[PDB]
Amino acid sequence: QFNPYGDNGGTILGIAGEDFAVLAGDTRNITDYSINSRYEPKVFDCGDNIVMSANGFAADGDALVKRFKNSVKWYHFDHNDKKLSINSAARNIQHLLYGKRFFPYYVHTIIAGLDEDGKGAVYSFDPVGSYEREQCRAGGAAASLIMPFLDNQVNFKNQYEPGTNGKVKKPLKYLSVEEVIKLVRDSFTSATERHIQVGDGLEILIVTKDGVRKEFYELKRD
Amino acid sequence: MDIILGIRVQDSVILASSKAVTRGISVLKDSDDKTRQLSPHTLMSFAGEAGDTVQFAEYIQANIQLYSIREDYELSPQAVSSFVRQELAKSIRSRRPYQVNVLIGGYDKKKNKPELYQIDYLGTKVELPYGAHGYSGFYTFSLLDHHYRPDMTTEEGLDLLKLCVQELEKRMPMDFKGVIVKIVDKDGIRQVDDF
Amino acid sequence: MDIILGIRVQDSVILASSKAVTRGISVLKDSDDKTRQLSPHTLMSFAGEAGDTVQFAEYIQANIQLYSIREDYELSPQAVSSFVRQELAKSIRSRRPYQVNVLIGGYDKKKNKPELYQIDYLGTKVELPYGAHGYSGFYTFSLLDHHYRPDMTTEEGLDLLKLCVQELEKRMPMDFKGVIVKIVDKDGIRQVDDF
Amino acid sequence: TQQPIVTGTSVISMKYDNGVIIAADNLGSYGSLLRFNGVERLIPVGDNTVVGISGDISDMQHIERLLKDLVTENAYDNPLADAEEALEPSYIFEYLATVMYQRRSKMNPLWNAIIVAGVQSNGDQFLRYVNLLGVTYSSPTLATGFGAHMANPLLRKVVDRESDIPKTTVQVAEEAIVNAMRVLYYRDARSSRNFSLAIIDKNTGLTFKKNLQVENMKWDFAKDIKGYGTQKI
Amino acid sequence: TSIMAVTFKDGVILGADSRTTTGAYIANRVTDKLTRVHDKIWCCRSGSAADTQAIADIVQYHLELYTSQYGTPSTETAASVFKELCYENKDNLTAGIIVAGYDDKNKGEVYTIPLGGSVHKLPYAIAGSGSTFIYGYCDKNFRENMSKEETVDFIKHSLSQAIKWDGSSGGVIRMVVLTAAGVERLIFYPDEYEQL
Amino acid sequence: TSIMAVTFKDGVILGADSRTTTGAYIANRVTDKLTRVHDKIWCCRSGSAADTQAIADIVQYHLELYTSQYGTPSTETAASVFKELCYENKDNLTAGIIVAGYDDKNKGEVYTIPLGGSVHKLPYAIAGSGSTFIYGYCDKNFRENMSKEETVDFIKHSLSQAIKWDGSSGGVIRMVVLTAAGVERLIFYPDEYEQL
Amino acid sequence: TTIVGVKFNNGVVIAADTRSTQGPIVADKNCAKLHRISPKIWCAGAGTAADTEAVTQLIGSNIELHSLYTSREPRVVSALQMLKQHLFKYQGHIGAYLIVAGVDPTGSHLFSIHAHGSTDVGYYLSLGSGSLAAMAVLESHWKQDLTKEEAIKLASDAIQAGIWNDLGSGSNVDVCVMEIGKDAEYLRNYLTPNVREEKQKSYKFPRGTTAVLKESIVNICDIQEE
Amino acid sequence: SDPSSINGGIVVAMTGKDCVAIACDLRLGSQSLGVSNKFEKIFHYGHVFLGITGLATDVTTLNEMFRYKTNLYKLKEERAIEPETFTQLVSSSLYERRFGPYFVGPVVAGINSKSGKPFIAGFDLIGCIDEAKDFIVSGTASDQLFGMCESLYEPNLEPEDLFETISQALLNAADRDALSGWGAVVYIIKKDEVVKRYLKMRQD
Amino acid sequence: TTTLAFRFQGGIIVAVDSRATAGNWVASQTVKKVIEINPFLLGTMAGGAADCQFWETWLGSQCRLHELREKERISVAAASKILSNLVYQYKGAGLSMGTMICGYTRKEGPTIYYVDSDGTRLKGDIFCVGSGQTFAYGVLDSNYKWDLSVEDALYLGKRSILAAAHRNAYSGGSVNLYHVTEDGWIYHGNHDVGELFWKVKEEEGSFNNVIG
Ligand SMILES: *[C@@H](O)[C@H](CC(C)C)NC(=O)[C@H](CC(C)C)NC(=O)[C@H](CC(C)C)NC(=O)OCc1ccccc1
Ligand SMILES: *[C@@H](O)[C@H](CC(C)C)NC(=O)[C@H](CC(C)C)NC(=O)[C@H](CC(C)C)NC(=O)OCc1ccccc1
Ligand SMILES: *[C@@H](O)[C@H](CC(C)C)NC(=O)[C@H](CC(C)C)NC(=O)[C@H](CC(C)C)NC(=O)OCc1ccccc1
Ligand SMILES: [Cl-]
Ligand SMILES: [Cl-]
Ligand SMILES: [Mg+2]
Ligand SMILES: [Mg+2]
Ligand SMILES: [Mg+2]
Ligand SMILES: [Mg+2]
Ligand SMILES: [Mg+2]
Ligand SMILES: [Mg+2]
Ligand SMILES: [Mg+2]
Repeated sequence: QFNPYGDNGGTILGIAGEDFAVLAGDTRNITDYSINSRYEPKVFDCGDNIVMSANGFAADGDALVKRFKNSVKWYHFDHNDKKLSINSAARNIQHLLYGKRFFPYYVHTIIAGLDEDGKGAVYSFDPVGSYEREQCRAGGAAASLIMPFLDNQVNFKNQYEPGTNGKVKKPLKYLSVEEVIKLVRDSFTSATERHIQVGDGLEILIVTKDGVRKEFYELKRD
Repeated sequence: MDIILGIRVQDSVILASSKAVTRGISVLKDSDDKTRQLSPHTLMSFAGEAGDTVQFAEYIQANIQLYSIREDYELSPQAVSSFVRQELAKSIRSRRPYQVNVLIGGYDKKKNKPELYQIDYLGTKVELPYGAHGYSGFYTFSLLDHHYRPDMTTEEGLDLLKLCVQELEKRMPMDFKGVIVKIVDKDGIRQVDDF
Repeated sequence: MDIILGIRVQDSVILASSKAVTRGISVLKDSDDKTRQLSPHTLMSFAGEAGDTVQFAEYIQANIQLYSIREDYELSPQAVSSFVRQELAKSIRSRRPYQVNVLIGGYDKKKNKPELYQIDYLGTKVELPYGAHGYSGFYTFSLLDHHYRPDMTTEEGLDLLKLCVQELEKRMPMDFKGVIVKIVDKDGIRQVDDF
Repeated sequence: TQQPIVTGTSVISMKYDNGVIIAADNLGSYGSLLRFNGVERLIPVGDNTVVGISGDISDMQHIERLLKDLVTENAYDNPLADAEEALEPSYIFEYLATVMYQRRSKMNPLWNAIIVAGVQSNGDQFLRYVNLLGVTYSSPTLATGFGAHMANPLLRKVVDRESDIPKTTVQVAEEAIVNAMRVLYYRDARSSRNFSLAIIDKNTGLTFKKNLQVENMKWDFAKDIKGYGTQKI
Repeated sequence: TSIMAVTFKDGVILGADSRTTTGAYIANRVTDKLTRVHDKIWCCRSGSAADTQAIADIVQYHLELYTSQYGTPSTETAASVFKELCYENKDNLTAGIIVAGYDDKNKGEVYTIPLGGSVHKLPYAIAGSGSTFIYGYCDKNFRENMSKEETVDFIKHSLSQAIKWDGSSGGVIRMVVLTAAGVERLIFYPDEYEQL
Repeated sequence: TSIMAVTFKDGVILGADSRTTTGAYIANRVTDKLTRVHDKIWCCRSGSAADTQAIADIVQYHLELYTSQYGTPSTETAASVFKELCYENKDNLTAGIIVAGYDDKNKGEVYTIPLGGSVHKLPYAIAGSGSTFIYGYCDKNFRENMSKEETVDFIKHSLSQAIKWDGSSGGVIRMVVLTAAGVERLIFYPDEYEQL
Repeated sequence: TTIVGVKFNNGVVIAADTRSTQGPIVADKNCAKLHRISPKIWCAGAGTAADTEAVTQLIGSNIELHSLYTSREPRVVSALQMLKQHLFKYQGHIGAYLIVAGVDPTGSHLFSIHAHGSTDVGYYLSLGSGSLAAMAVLESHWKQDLTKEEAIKLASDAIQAGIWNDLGSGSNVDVCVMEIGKDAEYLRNYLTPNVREEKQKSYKFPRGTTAVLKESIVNICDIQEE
Repeated sequence: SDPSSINGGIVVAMTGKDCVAIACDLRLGSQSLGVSNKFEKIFHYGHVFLGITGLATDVTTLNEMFRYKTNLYKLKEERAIEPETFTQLVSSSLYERRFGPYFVGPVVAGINSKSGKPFIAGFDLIGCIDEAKDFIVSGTASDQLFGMCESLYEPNLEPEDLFETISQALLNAADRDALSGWGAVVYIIKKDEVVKRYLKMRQD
Repeated sequence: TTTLAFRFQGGIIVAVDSRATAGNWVASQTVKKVIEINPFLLGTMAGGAADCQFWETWLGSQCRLHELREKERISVAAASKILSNLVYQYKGAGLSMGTMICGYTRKEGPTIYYVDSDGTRLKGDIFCVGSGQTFAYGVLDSNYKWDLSVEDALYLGKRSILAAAHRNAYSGGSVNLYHVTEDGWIYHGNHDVGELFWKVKEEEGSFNNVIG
């Protein structure tokens, strides 16, 4: 019997800063126990200062991204070159996903950018369109390895101030872009060690008021 | 099992229907009225799959009310039952059939006679002196086979009905949370508020 | 679902067990005692598959009574519970396992403390302040999480138990025909005849 | 939904300094039967693209017709059909990739795995993969079926990353491809000795080689192997 | 797998390919499917590699013990021991075996033992997945009382075609010659037999 | 079923057995599997009798309509119409067809169309359940540019072996000769071909 | 898993990667897949890890007792025969796939063992999920009359092919060389091409960061005197 | 249905400088229903510690079994069993039930009394040993534990630092698993003193 | 998931948890299971996250269109029935929804409708929906009275969710509280269970099953 779905592996990670946002993803593409590509981009600049990644089944991920980029194009045509806000993009993506509720896009989608007040924003989707704005989110194969680390090191969960002994929590001080990229690199380095589908390369897309910047880092190739 | 009973006596039809609505492991409600008035002298009780029951009952109700306005006339219970049967007989060969069993209790003002019709989800209609759907009939039919007469009064019919409910409360495994009882006669439809 | 509950208070253990025995569509009995006295200060309630429940309980009972005669001594509740657990843990990998869940309520005369053990058919033992098997726990655990104290009296424990049974009678779909309540303390085992 | 009947095995390929190489054997298998021994599974499109196809042969012949029809259609009302507005590898691939993903979404796939190899207008090397699921990816080396498991490891020793491409000559790359084809003949039970190979160079253009054979095979050591363990004689 | 055994004037010759597969992967391209159960009683193995090895090992044990007590066993006797194992364990075995041996009294004999565990004495026998493609060729080209060189050519040509069409067959062609002269092992490589 | 088509110097010859089965019962022992889609374009049918009849009837219709508008169709054209039907309806068909025809320009041509709906132009082709047993024989014995009498003997000997080993094949051997001279029908009975 | 075996002039060499997996997760990054059956008979295992270890220890135990009984050094064919008869009896349910190699008074030997009980002889073999990547290298670079140094190179190169190209294989390369008339040399972590890079940050916490409810000394010692 | 995830739970172990740590959550449930918040999964036989995750009946059964075997070992050998030896005993004992296994994920932790060398090990349900230098993980949140340990861990940590690292690994992994949590216990083990700490965590 | 809503003297209390799971994996602890349809209408979410989100935001669009066309607000009955009639069209296709449409109008008063993906539509005073409904029912039912104070009622609803968050593995995170009156709904804050549990334990003296 024909199986229309597949699993291309990979892992992605979105973190929102105070005036910036990052969306990272490894560059490895796989089927079963084989490597297809060591460098196959997974995170895309979709225009209007929005970055996007749809992780899981690559054919569905590419299709969705392609359709959303198309949605941005027609948003400009239909509404006098108006900038598509991150919240409006998120709602549009919900309808793209739910439109295939009974034959789903088999992906974990994450977008990142800036909200209308200039603050960093990350949005996370399930395969059939349920979405939520978050400060932090990992997706894909090694999401179960990375998210707990982010709960601990980004939102200071289960962390308290010494001397008080569990009475006073660690204060939620904001993270700089340099501090965030460190957590991203360590997250992927750790995930590469313990997950076989993660490795080869790491590509990070940083979003600020000035635009969209890229950073690339090597990962273990075993 | 959503207990629905019916008894036709001398001058009226009495319908009894359980109050419980159980979804899975929890009883979500204990005061549910499993019936709709189709016309002033015709009442339909129902039981079956969740959602379908109410959707079907209200659909039938709307159609009979439409007929009443158009002709300025009330259809006989026999006519209403035949309409309902055809809808179910049509439904059983559909893409997704209505999974609903019904009792139709009515008083024919022309013939001055009470009438009780039992119709299952396949569209199987029978006129009866007393009827039931689901597992209720396994207890109540034989009990009514022993205690029924055609010339019984409404009060005797209610006592006979209490006997049925007591037996069900004793021997059936689910708590159906008692029944709502309604009487259909020449004066119309009324609810027995204490049972 | 054969409701069996247990609560350990200051100076006693209270077990409550449903009275209904339902085989298929009929309630064959409404006064069934789902418990066996293992020793003068140890009581075991049980629930599971038909036949297996009684067969298992009586088998355990016989073994503990044999031990009591041989040594002229009563085993501690902890010791009895460990014996029972091992039998179930042995049973789960048998040709045909015992499909029985139990609560063991006992009063340890050495330590002067009440003890309640919950053991499922796999041989999963836990000592608890209050316990339940089957679907009863879905309602009662959270309710007892709110109303329990370690220093409660036996009378407060019974009132707390009435609250559990009332909730079960309201929200569970089957009529379990009430419960038989038994208290285990320093003076032994006794049945609360009015509940 | 169907099942593949007459099938083609591995298609292998790699980039080198001035272009791309692609190869595939000439066999059409009917299950375990090595039914058809003269099947061409590399299909050129213009003088700048070669599509290598594995999987169901009936679906391959359908795709072959789509590409032939694509060339015909591109020439319509196009004075620059043999120049600026000629078909590019990127155009041909995206077309196929669109078709493959559409067909899988209708639950009626083209039971194939495809590699489009070619050189673009600006001289850039093009190498990309697509299959029955509509899944696409690019890499310095690409291979389908058994080639993915056995050829890629050998070709990745030559071009392990992007920076190794300008360092790799056409002689070294062709040598690696031909070696890989021999290894597949040793180890793939649905392969043939006969194969076709195509080179698309930005300078010398399209070189299509037919009727190649696997040669310089090692079998002599077989004579020394006796029994399955204890057998001396 | 493509295996065969052919009786001729001076004795009998066993022949086989060298391919062992797991699906479409060739796990071993230089396999030895011609195995010895006695000095001049050999067998050709087809089907499960594990089953046929285990059986052949047991048969070799039985004939070694037979020889210690009763002297050299007949080829018929060896085929009977194979049969007894294949028949009584038919539910759990996937073994197609051809037994071939040389006596001085009986000369060259060939017994084939298909899946069920039945025994069939024949002038020549073919078996394995590749045998299906050469039923026509072998029937048309076989003659009784051939010479050694003719029989070698017959096996070489037959297995060549079996290898050509069967994906499960391939590699080298191994052959074992059984005569009064002794035991000769032969091998033929692809470049030789493919061009036939 | 055992069917084949062979090109030779003067044109092409189609050949087939005459057996039609329902399980092991022979529903028809004198079947005609060589069917005409045009004056000098014929086909060999294998697989489902119903499917191949329905297809051949449709093809004959298409080529009759082709002829009315555009004149005599090529053998390639006839094979394309067969392919289009077999490929587009592959999910619902079980038809293995060999198309063979004679032009004056192109002379004898043979196209085989297996289950998938692929097309393969060949010097000769074999198909049907009985073809498996003669892959070896036919490959070894086929030559290009044979004479009529040589080609008839080749088909007769080949199908004889296919019939001998395949239970689904049997009866008479029917043959259709396609040359510039015209259309000749041949028949060969068991007593003739069994003793070969 | 990637394991290989290569024959050379005066002996045999085996090698293996060091990744252990439970699905897509790496359980152990430095697993030892090279086992010892006897001093000069070593085997590499793929498939079910518990099965390959247990079947290796059992046959190794019986080989030792056999060696003592016969006053002879153990042979590879003995280990081979005992393994295959054990595995055959269990009809493939013991998921042990092994490459067995060694030297003995008869000479140097190299075999592979499948879980259903089939054995194969060869000059070069590979097993595991990375066997195809490894075999591609072996088929490309193997030749007759290899030296010790050439065989080690070929073996480790074949393992590297598995490490880089197979997701089931990774981390380091273990080797064991068994030469005739010599002690067998086990080269644990012969290659280490996958060292984790320094982390960008230290995650050492301030003492007191974690909330605690109770502390207590645990009595590990026995019952005391006096 | 899947026996290894009916009751839920986790265990993790870590090495430090002249010390080891082993920790576990306290939950026992019947799928969605939480039943007990005092179900400890770590046991000790002399100075050797054993954590067990998986089917709770088998956890209890195996503890009783290894208590049985280690007590006899001690009577015969006239000394307490060491972690290396105990690790082999667990492996042996599990593999004898190869085709009817205990549905568990054991974890050994301890310090060799003679050499002073810290030692940890893990197993699968049928006996395979995973002898890691850094850390071992087991349970329904093993994926989560792998990610936390791999990122948080560094070698040669002092006992009081190691406590913080393992506790945060467990807590944050448990909070991303539905079937783990409801309390936690951490053992810090030195050559001649062992401290046991109960952690405060979210009770949902 | 645990959601509840109950009618009382001071209007309606709506309380929900915040956990979202995918098997045993806790995907989110910060999800909004209450949807503010309009200043007087609330919807609860249980079951399929996407199904509930999508169709309840769609419901808000239909309710807004109603008050544009009819120059009057939509009744709770009409709003609940739009949603129930919609899911009934999709019946059998696999939607998974358990919702409460809670609100107030002049002619109805405070009203709660339970709407289900099976097509079930029930009017009632008390409902608990989701995998934790049984746990909330136990606390809510045993302490419910018609004459609670807006303050006692808010606490009961909050406490009932806490009870379920504790015992139900697939419920937890935090408690979102709402109070619905004549003048619309009023948010009463996000309450993290990690802090609320210990606070309630200390102040109330309950949860003795736990080591604290
Ligand atoms: C050709 O028939 C050849 C003859 C052997 C005696 C060498 N057989 C195979 O290659 C054989 C084909 C299968 C389909 C029967 N392959 C195997 O036997 C294979 C060998 C191992 C070394 C990979 N074993 C195998 O696939 O194991 C599973 C099994 C078990 C029992 C019966 C069939 C298959
Ligand atoms: C030999 O291949 C011969 C060729 C025909 C073109 C004459 N085919 C058969 O004899 C064929 C064998 C079956 C297994 C495909 N038998 C039939 O086709 C048979 C003929 C009738 C007259 C009994 N039909 C038959 O069995 O119908 C069921 C069916 C339907 C579709 C496909 C296969 C079988
Ligand atoms: C509790 O009922 C909660 C309410 C929601 C409003 C959050 N529901 C869930 O947690 C729910 C599990 C239920 C059905 C037991 N989880 C989901 O719906 C889940 C949410 C995401 C954010 C993790 N989504 C999900 O499982 O995806 C559906 C799917 C999976 C795979 C392929 C296609 C679609
Ligand atoms: Cl073999
Ligand atoms: Cl016919
Ligand atoms: Mg990696
Ligand atoms: Mg009826
Ligand atoms: Mg239990
Ligand atoms: Mg071959
Ligand atoms: Mg046929
Ligand atoms: Mg949890
Ligand atoms: Mg919980």
